[PDB]
Parts: sequence; C-alpha cells; structure tokens
Amino acid sequence: GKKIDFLLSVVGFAVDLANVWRFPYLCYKNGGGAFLIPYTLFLIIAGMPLFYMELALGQYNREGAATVWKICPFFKGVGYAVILIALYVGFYYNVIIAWSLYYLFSSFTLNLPWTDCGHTWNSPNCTDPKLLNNHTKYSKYKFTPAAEFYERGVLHLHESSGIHDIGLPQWQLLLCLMVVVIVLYFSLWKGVVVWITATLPYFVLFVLLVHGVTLPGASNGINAYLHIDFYRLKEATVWIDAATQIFFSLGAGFGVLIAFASYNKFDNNCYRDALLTSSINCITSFVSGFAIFSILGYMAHEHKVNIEDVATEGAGLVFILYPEAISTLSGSTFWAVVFFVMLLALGLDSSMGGMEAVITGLADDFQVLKRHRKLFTFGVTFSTFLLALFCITKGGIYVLTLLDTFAAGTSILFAVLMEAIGVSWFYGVDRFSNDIQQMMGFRPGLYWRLCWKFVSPAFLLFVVVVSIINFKPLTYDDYIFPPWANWVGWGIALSSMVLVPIYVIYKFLSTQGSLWERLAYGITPENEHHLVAQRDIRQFQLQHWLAI
Ligand SMILES: [Cl-]
Repeated sequence: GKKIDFLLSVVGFAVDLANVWRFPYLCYKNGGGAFLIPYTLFLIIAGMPLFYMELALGQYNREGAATVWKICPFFKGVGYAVILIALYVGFYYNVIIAWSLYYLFSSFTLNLPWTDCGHTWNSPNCTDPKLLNNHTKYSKYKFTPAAEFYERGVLHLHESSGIHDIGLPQWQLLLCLMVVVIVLYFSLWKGVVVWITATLPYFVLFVLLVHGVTLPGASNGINAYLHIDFYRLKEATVWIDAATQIFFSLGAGFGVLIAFASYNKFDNNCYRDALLTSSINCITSFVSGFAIFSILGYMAHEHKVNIEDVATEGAGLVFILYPEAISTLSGSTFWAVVFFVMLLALGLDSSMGGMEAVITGLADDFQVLKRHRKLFTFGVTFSTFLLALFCITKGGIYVLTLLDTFAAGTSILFAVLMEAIGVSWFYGVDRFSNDIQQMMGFRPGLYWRLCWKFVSPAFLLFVVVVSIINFKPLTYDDYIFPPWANWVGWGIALSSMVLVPIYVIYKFLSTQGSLWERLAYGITPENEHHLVAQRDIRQFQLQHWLAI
C-alpha cells in the first residue's frame, strides 16, 4: 500500500525529460558504449556524491539555491549562477514540450503525417522506402518522410538560411507554446496525478525495447552500440558531453535539488535517495541507448544508408526515431498518442521543477516576492514565454542548439565545482558530515568525504579546463554557425560564470573592517558572526584545511 507510494515516488524522481530526449542524441553523436563508459565513470565518481551533497544541503539548511549559502556567504554568487542557469534552460526546455504537444495533436488521425510523402510539406526529394525500390558519404539523410515532417511541417526550417535569418515565429508552435505556458503558470501559481508520470516512461521504454529488438536491421544497430571505440575516448568531447548530461539528468547544478530538499523531512534518508536515483539512472540510460540504436539500425536497413548518416545528431533525434518506430507497430495511432502524452507529462514535470527552483530561490532571498507568489510566478513565466518565442521561429532550431550547447556546459560544470569547493574546503567537510549525522543519525563514510573534497573537484576542474582549451565551433548537422554565434554563446555561458567572482568582490567591499575581518566575515556562517569579534576562526588554522 504505502510501499507502492514509496516506489512511485522514487521512480518518478529518477526519471527526467533529459533521459528520454537528450541522452539519445548525445549517445548517438558519440559512438554509443564509448559514451556510456565515461557516462558511468562520471556518474559514480562525481554525480552520485554531488547529488547527495545537494540533497543534504537543502535538507539541513532549509533554504533554496541562493539563501543556502548563509553557511559561507562568499558563494551566494554560486547560488545566483545556478538560478540563472536554471532560468536559461527553461527558455528552450519549454519549446521541446510545445513540439510534443504539436506531435500529439497531429497524432489524432488514422494516417500519421510522418508515414509517407505526398503532403504539402514534402520536397521533391522525399523518398518513401515503401513507394519506391546512393547518399553522399557524410550527410545526414534529411529526405525520409519522418525527417521531412519534423523539419518542414513542424519546424518549417526550410524557410531559414541560418541563425542570421531566423524569421518570424511559427503560428502553430506559437499556440502550442501559449498552451504549455498557461498550463505551467496554473500548475505553479498557488504553492509548491504524478502517479502516471512515473510508470508511463518505463512502459514506453519496455515496449520500445521488446519491439525494436525484433526488427530487420536492429541486429546491426545493437552491434554498433556494443562496439567501443577508444580513439573516441581520447578526444574529450565524449567526456564533456557525459559530464554535462549527468548533471542534466540528475538535476544537479540547477538549484532544483536544494530547493526540493528544503521541504523534505529533517530525518529523510538522502544517502538511500542518491543510491537509488543513480542506479535507476544508469540502468535506464543503458536500456535507452540499446533501444535507440536498435531503431537506428532498423532505419539504416530500411533506407539503405550507413548507420552514421541515417538520422540527425541534434535535438529532434527522438522526434524522428520514435515516430519511425511507432509507424511499424500495430495500432500505431494508439501508440503515438500514448508516447506523446508521456513526453508531455515528463516535460511538464521537468519544467515545473526548474521553474520552482528559480521561484523558490528568488523568493527566499526577497520576502516581497514570497508575499506575492502569483505576480512573481506570472513574471517568471512571461519572461520564459518571450525568450522561448525567440526559439519557435523558422530558424528556431539554430537558437535552440546554441542554447542547449552554451546555457549549461562549462557553466554548469563550473557552478557545481564552486558548490563542491565552498561546501568541502571553506565550510568544512567535517562540519558537513556532522550535519548529515545530526539529520540522518549516521556519519558519511570515507568514500563520500573523499569524493566531496578531492576526487569530484579534481575531475570537475579537469573537465572544465578541457571544455575551454578544447572547444569545437558550433554546428547543426551540415550547418556551420557564423563566428559571431560562438561569441554570443560564450557570452551566454559567462553571464552566469561571472556572478561568482563579482559577488565575492561585492561582498568583500560591502563588509566593514580590516582585510582579515572582511575575509572572516565572508567565510564564516552568518549565525556564528559573533565569533569573528573573538578572533576564533577555524579557517585560519591548518587543522581545518587538513581535515577529511
Ligand atoms: Cl541520461
């Protein structure tokens, strides 16, 4: 009875829109398996400890992303940075849900629009494998009925020459975005059915696996998935992608975990939560990759194209793959409806989590907003609506790619690294362990403390540095962005990165007293500031810095 509720809760917590939409094309962009090795390694080493850290911080301090830094006042800039990262992601995260709503609306028919050519949106080059009996060597084969539908009857991308000619918003995606935004606002306006939003993703995935294994070309897709290329592992692109996707799927670095845990019971078991979430995430990622590559092998067989060229490597890979596998099921209309309802539910839940992450973080800092949740929610929602309108234009896919590349890459990694440093070195891993013992009754093991203090920061710093010194100019399949687009993306990435040093400078300059007094007040918890006048600061001793 109640244990069923516990199950539903944990499984729903372990699923995300990321695992269903983003992981497929990141695994396919790399070799598959070659992406799972770095994925699992980083998952354990950095993701599990930092997920546990964020949950414990939120639970113990009962604060959001920003105000939780009363323990170490100099990192409120890190809190602000994660809130800004969360605000940036929503702009394009809400457009991926409008796509799901459009596909659901298009799915209410006995002849799915992506099954064959002959529609108003099909180009003369549309090739239906059933209606007819090569393809360069390194193009992405955009002439299939499903790709044609996605890019011309939904995106209308054929009316944009690049990110310099995005055009005007598409009026159908406009209505879908309006509906999504209204639903979010009315689901968030009055405070902080989910049963069927945690079981459906696994039923869909199970059906996908079982059915796609038994397809004419799935064997070669599985063989490609299970073949590992280490010369790919020697490039750091896979490592950067794996780290970013880990922090996307687990929800760390967005302020969502801290805000959600601020409402948890003080005695809730965070260690069990972290273990279960990480295990489910790993298993789900592996199964999702398996099914995705089985479908990719099927399409490679059907279209007589190389597996590396069958589908796009960016956002929309799912909107091509999943319709193409649904069209081969019996009663495909029912399956399309079910699948796109599943996508809508998952996306709405993820957007609600992120928007709540932002609203709670900003309301804890300013009480006026906390007293006017309706108006503040409306403001956040309307800003998101406009900055997402930017992404539903004819060239909106280019803007979405730029955002999905730059709004949480080196920025989210840097923010999580700063969180770990502030919690482990300046606040004290020993103090954090004592707090965890006070909450849950047992102290964290040596592995957790080592990961929090040395291992996870080291790997995070390595990946952050490598993502900067080894930066590949942005591209969308065969399209190469103009040089200024990369500068715009890097400015977007820095807009949140610079909030940490800027706030450190501001806090230092605001505090009164001599240099040492200002430093002590900036590194001491606000509830122990009376000790500063007594010249009793742990951080000014070697024992604090040599503590694990
Ligand atoms: Cl994932």
